[PDB]
Amino acid sequence: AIHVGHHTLVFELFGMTFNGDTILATAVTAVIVIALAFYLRAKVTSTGVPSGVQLFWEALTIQMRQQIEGSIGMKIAPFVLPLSVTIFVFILISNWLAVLPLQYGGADGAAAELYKAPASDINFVLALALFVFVCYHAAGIWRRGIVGHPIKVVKGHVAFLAPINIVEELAKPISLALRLFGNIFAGGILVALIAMFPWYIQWFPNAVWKTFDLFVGLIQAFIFSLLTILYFSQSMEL
Amino acid sequence: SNFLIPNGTFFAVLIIFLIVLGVISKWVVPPISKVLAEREAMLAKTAADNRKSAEQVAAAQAD
Amino acid sequence: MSIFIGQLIGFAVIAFIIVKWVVPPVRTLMRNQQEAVRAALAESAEAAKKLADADAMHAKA
Amino acid sequence: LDPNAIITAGALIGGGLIMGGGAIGAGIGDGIAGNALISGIARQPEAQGRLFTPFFITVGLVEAAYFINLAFMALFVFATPGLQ
Amino acid sequence: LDPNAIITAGALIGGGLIMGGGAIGAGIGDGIAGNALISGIARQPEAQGRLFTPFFITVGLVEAAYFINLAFMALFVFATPGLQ
Amino acid sequence: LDPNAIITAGALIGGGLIMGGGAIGAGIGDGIAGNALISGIARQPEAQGRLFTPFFITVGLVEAAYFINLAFMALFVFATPGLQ
Amino acid sequence: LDPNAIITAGALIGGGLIMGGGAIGAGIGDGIAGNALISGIARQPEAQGRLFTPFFITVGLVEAAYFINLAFMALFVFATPGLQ
Amino acid sequence: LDPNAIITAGALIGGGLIMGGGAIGAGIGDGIAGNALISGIARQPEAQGRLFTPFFITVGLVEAAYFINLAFMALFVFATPGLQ
Amino acid sequence: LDPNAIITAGALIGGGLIMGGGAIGAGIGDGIAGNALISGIARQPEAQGRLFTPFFITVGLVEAAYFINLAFMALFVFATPGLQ
Amino acid sequence: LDPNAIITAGALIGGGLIMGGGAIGAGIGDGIAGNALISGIARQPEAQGRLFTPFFITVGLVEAAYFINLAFMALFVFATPGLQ
Amino acid sequence: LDPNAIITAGALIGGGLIMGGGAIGAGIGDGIAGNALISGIARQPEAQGRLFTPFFITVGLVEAAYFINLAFMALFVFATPGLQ
Amino acid sequence: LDPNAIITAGALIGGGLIMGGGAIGAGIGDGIAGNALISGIARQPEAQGRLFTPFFITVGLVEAAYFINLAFMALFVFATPGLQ
Ligand SMILES: COc1nc2ccc(Br)cc2cc1[C@@H](c1ccccc1)[C@@](O)(CCN(C)C)c1cccc2ccccc12
Repeated sequence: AIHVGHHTLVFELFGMTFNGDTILATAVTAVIVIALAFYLRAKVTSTGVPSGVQLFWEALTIQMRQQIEGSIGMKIAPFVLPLSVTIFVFILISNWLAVLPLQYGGADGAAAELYKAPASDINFVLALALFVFVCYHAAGIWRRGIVGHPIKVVKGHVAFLAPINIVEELAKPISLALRLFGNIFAGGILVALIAMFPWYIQWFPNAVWKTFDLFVGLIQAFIFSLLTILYFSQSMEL
Repeated sequence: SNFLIPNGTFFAVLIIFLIVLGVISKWVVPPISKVLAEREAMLAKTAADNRKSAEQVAAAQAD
Repeated sequence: MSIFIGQLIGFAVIAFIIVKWVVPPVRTLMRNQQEAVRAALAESAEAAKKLADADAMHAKA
Repeated sequence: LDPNAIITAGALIGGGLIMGGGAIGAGIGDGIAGNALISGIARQPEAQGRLFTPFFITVGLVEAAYFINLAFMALFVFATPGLQ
Repeated sequence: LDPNAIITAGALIGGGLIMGGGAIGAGIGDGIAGNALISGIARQPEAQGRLFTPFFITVGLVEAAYFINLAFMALFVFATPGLQ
Repeated sequence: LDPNAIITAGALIGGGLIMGGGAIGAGIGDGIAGNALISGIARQPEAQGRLFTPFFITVGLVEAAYFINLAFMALFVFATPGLQ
Repeated sequence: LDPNAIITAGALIGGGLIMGGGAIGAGIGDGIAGNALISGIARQPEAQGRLFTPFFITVGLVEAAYFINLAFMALFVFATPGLQ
Repeated sequence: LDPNAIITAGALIGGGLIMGGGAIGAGIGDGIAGNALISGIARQPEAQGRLFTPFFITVGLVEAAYFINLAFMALFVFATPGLQ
Repeated sequence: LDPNAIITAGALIGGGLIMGGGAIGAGIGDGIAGNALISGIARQPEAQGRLFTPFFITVGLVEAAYFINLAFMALFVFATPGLQ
Repeated sequence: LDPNAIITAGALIGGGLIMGGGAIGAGIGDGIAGNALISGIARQPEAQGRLFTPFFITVGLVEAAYFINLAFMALFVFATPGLQ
Repeated sequence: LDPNAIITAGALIGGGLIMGGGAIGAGIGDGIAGNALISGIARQPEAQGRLFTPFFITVGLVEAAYFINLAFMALFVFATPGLQ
Repeated sequence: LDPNAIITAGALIGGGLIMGGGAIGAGIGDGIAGNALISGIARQPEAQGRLFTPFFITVGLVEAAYFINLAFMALFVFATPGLQ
């Protein structure tokens, strides 16, 4: 009894369905991120030994700024730094919160998770990917003009490959979303399957898989942020 | 069914993300960039001060 | 319950691994960065004091 | 017999094909990218930092196909299209 | 027996084959192109930028096939040709 | 069983095989050609344009095969041979 | 059931296999030969005229293998042996 | 004819496909990564440790896919979705 | 129904598999051998002739397998063993 | 049509796929690792001693993938899941 | 429906798989060995006579496997184990 | 239909898959190992004597898997598990 899907806390509003579990997980991740941000704002110091949170935040900022400088000058695209930092920290926290021991028995032999990684929901990945898509297309329009930008994206580096380029433009958002989704969704299955073992055997495969899933989530967050940065760089040029 | 079908959840998630972005855009990245710039300026000032101390000592010895 | 017990034991193993073989190196890196920043601030302090001493010497001579 | 039985058998076989192809592609592409990374590090062992960015770009591009296939296999097997 | 069931099972198997092949091709081609990019960056760190233009000319093509297949797979399963 | 349904299922499976093989070939061939192009550009930047004439020949020969498969896929799927 | 339906489904599956294999072989072989050609031309411009001679020979042995398969698919799908 | 029999046969075939694809991908990717590791150790013996960090990453990225496939294969055979 | 129908469908599927494998092997082997030949001619323009004697051998061997498969496919398709 | 017969046929096909994939992966990965080892020993005769360390790791990571498949194959055909 | 018909169709498909795998393996292995031979002869022309000894070994092994498969294919299609 | 007929057809298809995968793996791995051996001998002719110890190991592993597959093929075909 895998019980794939089956969102809990589903409710209705404005003639639309909302998956309460995904909203709750996203809210918890946002609360954690905002708490870290305000703890930094309280303990940020340029004339003293940096605290752990300041070190972490400045490490992320330095990494993302280095990526931007490598791809497109920070002068051209300043906003990409906050956007990429937000994306990375959000995805990383959302994925790493899944390591906590919040899985139990559903009273029917099926595993139930109090907190599921929100990236396991198509809506979360779709929101992130579509926001990045619109943001970098708007940046391209700003840099190239409303008429110039579509011409440049259709033409690409080589003009006569205009069809392929078009597909590539549609390939960017989907690949940003599904990839993430997939690598998280699969994980959600794994734990559930591991929950079918007896308690005296479930611990070892569960421990191994979750220990590796920490690194997997870190890698996925980094990849999402880096791909967003280089998509912005491609959109904004010439 | 079809858990893969996009839902209204999408909009909700977006809003939350936007809020986080704002918090990052205003109270995380600008202060951190300012801290990094101040640290780099401090290092450059230290190097310049060392060089200026050296040259001033040399000039005092010479003149 | 059984699922909860198994996953709790798994989380205990995960925490043991992280504390034993992940926390030490990352804390070492954090301490190294803190020491680097502290040393930079100090070096700035002694550089300023050295420049003050050099200015005093120049004024004297 | 039950039409849904045949549809489900076909969906399971199709999902198996999807996942097998995705696994082959992911494994071979990740191996090739890791070979590039390891060879580059061996050539000049202090280039580790600057190679991880292109390596992870390659890894992301390779895993894109794998995890898109995983998502579509999940669609096939859990919400089968055209299932009567 | 419902003929639509046979047609739908065949369509699911065909879409599974399409995605398996697309995944294999995309993964291996992207891995190969990324291997080239990583080696070039390792040997010439200054090339970080100038190697993206050919790389993404390659990846694009490699992705194209995959996603083209994706479209047809959808057409196979969501609007099955020949399905009475 | 309607014979047309069996023929349609077979045609769909065959078209899926055609597209899978075409996608594998196109992806891997384009990846290899792009590896060659990226390596050539990395070794010497001035050759970029000079290398587009052969590279696009290779991609011309690879993609062509894919296209042919696609065409016949249509024949298999939209106007099925032998569909009584 | 009609024997012709089963025979036609089998013939379509066989033709799909034929073209899938042919496309895989043609694409990968053309990619490898083009990689050789691109690397050679990158090494020195003067070789471009000469290197195109062996290259075609390679493409002659590769593409030929494809087209033979293509021909046979026609035999499978248009004049099915043992169609009864 | 029990529909569960057909569903179980399809699930077994799909799980076999998943495991075969995972085995191919894992084996070839691990072989390629190990080839890079062996070549690096032969070229630069003192970089052995430095070369183990990327290698175990590649394996981690490769092996993981395998095990993911493995998990889903179990899901096919022990928790067959769509079982009636 | 007619035993010959099932036997002929199986024979066509088997012949399709045989030609798919033969085409894959022939294409990839010929591409690899031609890559070796092209690289050799590029590096050593004066080796043009000397590299045909080995290359042909390789091509011969590769082609051998392909054509052998072709023969057996005819045996599979035109004179099906075990037909009854 | 005994349900056990269909389930056993599906299990045998799945086990055959598992072993085919495992054999392909093991053979190709071992060949690549051995290529690395042979080249390293050829260029550095004295390196043999150390080169057996990474090699045995690579083979260990490849053969393992093989011998896991074996086990599950032994599970498919000797204790078939879902059998009744 | 004669059970011999089903058994013969299964045997034909199995023999087709055997020959397809053998053809792929033989073609690719012979191509790789010939690539090595051509590269070595280009590098060291006087080594030709010396390089044919290892080459004939490699091909030998490759060919061996192919031929073994062929033998078993003859067993599958001509004297099918399990006819009744 | 006779249950043993379906079981035997499935067993034959599974054995064909086993041998196809084993043949592909054996051929390609042997080709790669022989490529390494030939390249090593060409680079240093006198190294031949010491290059056979690793080569025989490589092939020794590769062939192992293949032969193991062969054994199980017999088990599938000559003593079919689950045969009624
Ligand atoms: C440009 O590339 C090409 N070059 C060729 C070279 C030689 C020959 Br003879 C045929 C060629 C055919 C094409 C494309 C084409 C362009 C336009 C129309 C028809 C076909 C292509 O087939 C490329 C597919 N590749 C990348 C896997 C394609 C097919 C289907 C859908 C596409 C969607 C988007 C882009 C390309 C799409």
